[PDB]
Amino acid sequence: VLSEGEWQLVLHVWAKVEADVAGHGQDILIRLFKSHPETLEKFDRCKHLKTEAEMKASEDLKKHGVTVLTALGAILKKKGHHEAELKPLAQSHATKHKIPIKYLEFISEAIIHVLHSRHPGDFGADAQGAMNKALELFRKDIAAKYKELGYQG
Ligand code: HEM
Repeated sequence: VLSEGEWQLVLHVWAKVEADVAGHGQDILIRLFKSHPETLEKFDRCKHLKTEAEMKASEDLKKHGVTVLTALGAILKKKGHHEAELKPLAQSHATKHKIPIKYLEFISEAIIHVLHSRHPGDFGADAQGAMNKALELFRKDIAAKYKELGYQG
């Protein structure tokens, strides 16, 4: 359980993300794909991309960054009361996309990296620790639902 103050730090920096969801989503996915290229294999429409400029020009990558950040922002705004939001996401990521928890760790790392890079004044130690706790809670809860669905990833 995060404190109310921790949730407010999470949501304060998330408002900054919402000023340009697509640009943030591009930076986060490009960071993920650069730092962990095996993750790029999961995206059929993006897996041929080679350079940073190609990734920034990609309409498919830009759309998918928005898909991810829209779902995650709704989850964060539930302040841990996210079972109904995780249920469809666990469903598809366990049984169709087959996204192991370690890949969710990689993308959480990329999110933290981009938020620190773009919003350092709203992402000091207090806010980083809160965001870390929020993403850890997301990964804990979705791992439990993965297993309920028969997926040990
Ligand atoms: C914060 C973590 C994530 C969130 C909130 C998220 C959210 C979503 C949403 C809402 C969709 C579309 C609906 C669906 O299929 O469930 C989606 C699709 C997908 N996700 Fe995730 N995702 C996350 C992490 C990841 C990661 C780390 C990977 C792979 C490394 C991944 C792989 C995919 C793939 C392959 C699709 C299908 C894309 C397509 O064919 O259009 N997801 N994700």
